[PDB]
Amino acid sequence: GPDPLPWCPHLESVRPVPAGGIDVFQPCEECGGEAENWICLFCYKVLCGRYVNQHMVTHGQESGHPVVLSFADLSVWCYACESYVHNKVLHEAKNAAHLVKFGEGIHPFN
Ligand code: NI
Ligand code: NI
Ligand SMILES: [Zn+2]
Ligand SMILES: [Zn+2]
Ligand SMILES: [Zn+2]
Repeated sequence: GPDPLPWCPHLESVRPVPAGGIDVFQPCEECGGEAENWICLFCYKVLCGRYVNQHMVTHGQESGHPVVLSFADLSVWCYACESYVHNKVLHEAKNAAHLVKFGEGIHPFN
């Protein structure tokens, strides 16, 4: 991706990863779209991206939850900043998604 912001003012809208973790195989909760899905890092709803039916950007506006994670490449987008963001706050969510997607953590045990 492009060089992300190292921080943004919306990182408080990043909540703990739920007990069930981040399952990258979930389709869009609104249209059932199978690919290009994103997960909201506030409420962990799974909705399609801008290349599908724009359900995540709609949710982001209606809820005021601006920080979302991509199932396709595990990048994190902020709607309020209109930018990719990378910060330690996002480490847990990126690792949880990587664990389901690739069967191991970002830094596996030796
Ligand atoms: Ni990092
Ligand atoms: Ni990896
Ligand atoms: Zn949300
Ligand atoms: Zn959708
Ligand atoms: Zn932001």
